[PDB]
Amino acid sequence: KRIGVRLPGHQKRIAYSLLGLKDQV
Repeated sequence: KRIGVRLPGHQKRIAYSLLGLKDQV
């Protein structure tokens, strides 16, 4: 399990928090 660099971080929570309200307003 030494491969986790391809996981979500803080930049994803933003792209999902914006498109989630900007699309589901």
